[PDB]
Amino acid sequence: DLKGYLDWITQAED
Amino acid sequence: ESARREVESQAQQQLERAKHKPVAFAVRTNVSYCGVLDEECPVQGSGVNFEAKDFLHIKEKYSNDWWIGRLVKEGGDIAFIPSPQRLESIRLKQEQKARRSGNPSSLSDIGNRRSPPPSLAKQKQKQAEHVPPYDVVPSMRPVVLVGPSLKGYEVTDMMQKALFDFLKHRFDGRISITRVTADLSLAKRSVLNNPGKRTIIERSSARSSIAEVQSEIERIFELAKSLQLVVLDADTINHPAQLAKTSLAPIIVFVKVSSPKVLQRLIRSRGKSQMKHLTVQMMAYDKLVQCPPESFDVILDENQLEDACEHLAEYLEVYWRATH
Repeated sequence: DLKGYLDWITQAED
Repeated sequence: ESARREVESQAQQQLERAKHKPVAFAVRTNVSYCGVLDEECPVQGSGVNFEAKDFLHIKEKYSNDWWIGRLVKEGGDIAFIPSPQRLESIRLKQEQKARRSGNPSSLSDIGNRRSPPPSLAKQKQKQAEHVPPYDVVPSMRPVVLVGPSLKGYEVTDMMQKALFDFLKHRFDGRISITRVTADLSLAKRSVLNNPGKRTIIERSSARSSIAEVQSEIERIFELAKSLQLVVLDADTINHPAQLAKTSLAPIIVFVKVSSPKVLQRLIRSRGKSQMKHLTVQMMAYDKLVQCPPESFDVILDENQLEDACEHLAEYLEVYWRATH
């Protein structure tokens, strides 16, 4: 889950 | 009788003339009724089989007892929906077929207490609440993203910003994205006849922000009539029930996490800034996940970027085609 959850949390703003 | 056939033909002939005309307005029905069983419909057999919490689109005007409307469902045909007064007439019809409707019980008491119908036995009484059967809701339901934590912070703003850009790119040239700063959860209709009519009264509610609340609501109404899809980026929404009783009732889109363990490590990857407010972010997810899922319009349980995006894409596309 953290694989697809940490990738969504980064590219959105940064 | 030829008059009934003539009025059937004249009303029917007008039906296809308005088939390709812009939608006038829209309301919401919170009661279950069928427009085909009624014998007072101008056209018999072309009624609407609607249920509680449905949507309709009025386009023209016919009379004070009937209206022309189109169902929000895909493939919606021409149908007749009873007027607010007409629904009241059939509302009294539903509970008048019983043995008694007022105070005088028929418990083996006939011939002694006639009990002529008083004022309390009619619809003019019971004015404590007087919930209107038809509520003026926007023609198109606005789409709002909620969760998984407090709005206006780093966590919630960016995980919703991506979906705004993803929807904007695919719906470019046909969608409008607007962010509202004023509070929207206070969209009430039956508080007073005109709370804070003027800004120079210098009353309790004249100098407050309540006046700014209503001004945005009519803009939402006018933006709804534009026929273009509109989503709201309101930061004043945290619970679906807070913005459920209001007339707008936006589309509540829920983003959920499989376990709090994922959430706890998420802020850990952010930094030292969000750990201080991490205590209230954990509460926000908990107080939102305990709400029953059926209240929320849709759910987003997928974790990937793509499967989370296109899942809502067809839901909005099927709604877009269903309206027209």
